[PDB]
Amino acid sequence: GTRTHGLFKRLGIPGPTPLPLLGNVLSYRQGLWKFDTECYKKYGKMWGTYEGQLPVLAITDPDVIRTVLVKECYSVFTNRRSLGPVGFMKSAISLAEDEEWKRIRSLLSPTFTSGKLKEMFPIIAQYGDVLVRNLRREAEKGKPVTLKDIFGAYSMDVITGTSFGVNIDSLNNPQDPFVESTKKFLKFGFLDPLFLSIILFPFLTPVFEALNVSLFPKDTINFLSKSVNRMKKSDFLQLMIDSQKALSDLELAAQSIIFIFAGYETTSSVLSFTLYELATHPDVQQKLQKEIDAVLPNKAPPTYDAVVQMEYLDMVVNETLRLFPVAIRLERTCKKDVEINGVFIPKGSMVVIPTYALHHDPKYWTEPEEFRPERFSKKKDSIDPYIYTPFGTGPRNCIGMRFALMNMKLALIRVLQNFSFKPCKETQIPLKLDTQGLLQPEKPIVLKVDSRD
Ligand code: HEM
Repeated sequence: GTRTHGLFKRLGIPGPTPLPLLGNVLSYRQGLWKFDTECYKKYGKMWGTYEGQLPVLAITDPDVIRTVLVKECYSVFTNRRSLGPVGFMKSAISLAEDEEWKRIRSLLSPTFTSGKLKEMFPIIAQYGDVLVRNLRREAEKGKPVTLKDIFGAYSMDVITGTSFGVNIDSLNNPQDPFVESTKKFLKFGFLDPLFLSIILFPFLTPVFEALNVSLFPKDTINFLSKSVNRMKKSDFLQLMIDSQKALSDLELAAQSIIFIFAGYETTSSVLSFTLYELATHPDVQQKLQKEIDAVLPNKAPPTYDAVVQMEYLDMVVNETLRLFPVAIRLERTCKKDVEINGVFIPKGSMVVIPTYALHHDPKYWTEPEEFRPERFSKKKDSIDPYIYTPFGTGPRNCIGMRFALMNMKLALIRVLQNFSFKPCKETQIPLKLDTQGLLQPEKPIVLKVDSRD
């Protein structure tokens, strides 16, 4: 297993020497965020690695990133990582490819406009009541609060409510079938010999597909797919039903499932990261509460234009996503041979935009390890959209981005209206990141939560 391991050597592209069969995969064990940053430091603008035999080209030049993510998205860099064994979930928008992706993305676009988001605002804001009640019971407990329990439950509640209109109280119904099924999405493929064998030996994917082996939790997929069909007999779901070029009843089920998959852990982790930064920066937290109280005096309920016009809240969310871009990197496959900034790259190679590394780059951000929301003041020069990519850029960016920001802002408004967050002896400071999957802390974020009354 070395046939491709001379590619970058031959092209002159720097990078860490791969091992036979494994490639550079052993360097993932410290975390992809750490590997990308150390490679950037060591090799510069562009470096090559191998996932088994698969060549991987990382690029950090904003102009080359623009060509990959926008200019040649339809012609060359249309799809992400080559598809693992996923069964009918291949129809999910995030896993679909080429013409099928273009159609599905186009059918779902009316669902994610800013106009539809303004309509669904009351359906989203209503989950703030449960959130505050849950956190109150934990705050009035006089003990540190494990944030991920509170905000994981909120993240699940909102994405499921906006999906199906079912108001589950995740935190208070641990044995609800929706709750237990969805939690299987956490730690997606952690140390699983199946995921690793797929990465090293991508030719095994059609074998596992033929055996009904899926990277997803089968029992979760089946429950959610069957749950979708029974409700159609009797919302994101309602928008897709009305749109029925057709969106088949299996394609529609794939979207319902993938929205929950994409929005659940991401929103939860970012929320918890945000409150860590506010607990460790009281002055930021107090400035934000000052702005919230000036817009919504006497804990007034949030409205749409009030959320959109909170500048410092927007800066705080953006600075949190700079420090903690939970997807770590963007990935595209060369569906044919392509020249990328003078480099001839073979068909099937992967191109990586190392979001985390570029977000912590001292060449673009002064004091890059510091939490400074003022970076995102609209008075300052615009932020290069190819350096700052927590949601990606171009035709294949995060379709739920607007919704995810709105959800997180509504959560942060309601808890900060009622509570203050400070560290305790059990708080890990500095926070250390995990080494697997989406960005999350090595130890669960715990904080002291005090009510403002
Ligand atoms: C803070 C929370 C979230 C973060 C950080 C996030 C981040 C991302 C990122 C980085 C991508 C990859 C885009 C690219 O490759 O350029 C992505 C894709 C996607 N996200 Fe999100 N996302 C979040 C919440 C959501 C939510 C709530 C939804 C669903 C409503 C969602 C649905 C998707 C979908 C469907 C894609 C695939 C897009 C496609 O291939 O057409 N995300 N997200």
